[PDB]
Amino acid sequence: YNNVTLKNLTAFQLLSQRENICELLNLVESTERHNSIINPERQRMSLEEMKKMLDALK
Amino acid sequence: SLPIEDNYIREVVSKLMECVNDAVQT
Amino acid sequence: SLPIEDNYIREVVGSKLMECVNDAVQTLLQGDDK
Amino acid sequence: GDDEIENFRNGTPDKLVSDSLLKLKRLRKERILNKVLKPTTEERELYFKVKRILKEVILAKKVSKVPINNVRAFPVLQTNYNGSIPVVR
Amino acid sequence: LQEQSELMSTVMNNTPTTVAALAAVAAASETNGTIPKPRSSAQLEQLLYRYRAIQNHPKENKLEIKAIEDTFRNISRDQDIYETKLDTLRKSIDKGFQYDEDLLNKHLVALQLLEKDTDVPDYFGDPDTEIRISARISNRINELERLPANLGTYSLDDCLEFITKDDLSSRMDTFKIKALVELKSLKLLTKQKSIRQKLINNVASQAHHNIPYLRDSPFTAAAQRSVQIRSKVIV
Repeated sequence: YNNVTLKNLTAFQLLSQRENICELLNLVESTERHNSIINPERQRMSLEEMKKMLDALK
Repeated sequence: SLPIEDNYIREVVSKLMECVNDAVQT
Repeated sequence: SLPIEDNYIREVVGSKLMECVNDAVQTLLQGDDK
Repeated sequence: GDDEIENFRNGTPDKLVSDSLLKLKRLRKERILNKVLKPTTEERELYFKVKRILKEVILAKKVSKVPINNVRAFPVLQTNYNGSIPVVR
Repeated sequence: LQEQSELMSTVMNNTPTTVAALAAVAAASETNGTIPKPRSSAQLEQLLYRYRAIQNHPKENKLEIKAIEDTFRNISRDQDIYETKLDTLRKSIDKGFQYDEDLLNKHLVALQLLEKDTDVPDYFGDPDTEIRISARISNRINELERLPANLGTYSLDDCLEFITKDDLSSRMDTFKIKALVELKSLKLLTKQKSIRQKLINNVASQAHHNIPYLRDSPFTAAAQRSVQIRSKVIV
């Protein structure tokens, strides 16, 4: 798995190219890959860390 | 129990609408 | 091209979604209105 | 003997034949997948029991075709003989 | 120790009264593990007939006569039972069924293929399963290599040729050629395997200069272009 092949590159490009067309028709959900990376409680926890760094640096 | 000819043994022997309903809208 | 052991092989050992998507896209590339 | 064909002759004759040939095919798969060569005493006994039934309808019903397909040959032994010119050493 | 073959050996050696298998408990019962109810149509029954017909002369040295006669009683009883059941079975037939033709076809073809050990289609790696294939081919080789060499046909079309006492008909060898094409094709198997290896490992070994849709892809052309880069000359 350390190396890549022509089959691996072609499969990766075909998979990533069919995932992009299925968002126009909305026949795939992809809410998990969205919200596991947004994660708004993690976002406000990080903003609280930035606010605490503003408090500690002033 | 008589054998038969070889050339007689060789002689006897919802995914549609899921795109259309999304192609009519958008 | 001789089947020699083909009979013993047959003795011992007895998609649509993206094609519809491609038809949908080929219909999207006909009229400007979509 | 028969022991079952009397009971099943009162109705249709043909269901037991297919239900026995499927058992022959399954037992033949189970003999291929076991490295055994001689057939068992359970399907040999079950073989003739098939061949009896297909006989009796031909004895009784006289079905309208009973098709004929033969290779129109059969193997026979033929005479052999040595050559008559003697050997040279 | 195959007593049902020992009787055959004593019959085919033409000396069965001179030994008579030494019927005591030590010899006639050591091979039996009554007698085991012979399997063949008549090939193991005519031997019992001749064995009783030879053992009518001593009549007291052989104690095993009674179990053989009990099996004769069993055979006669089973035969009488079958004759009564065949008398009733021909009386138990319905007056009208009209058996279908295109299923009689399938039952005849299926029975014929299941007689002579060939695979029947339905219409109703891993060296475990590599040896189970390579042990069915040795079956067919050591079954074809026991046919007699003086094998010949007699078709139903020699009547149009009027063969005399010595005329040498021209369709006598339509089975012995066919019984050598199989026997020599099942020995030239690991020669066509070695030719198929040299075929596939020289057609698939290029795979990017003959096939058009592979030598026109971006990545294959880029790899073949990038392997040909000559090294940079310093100064």
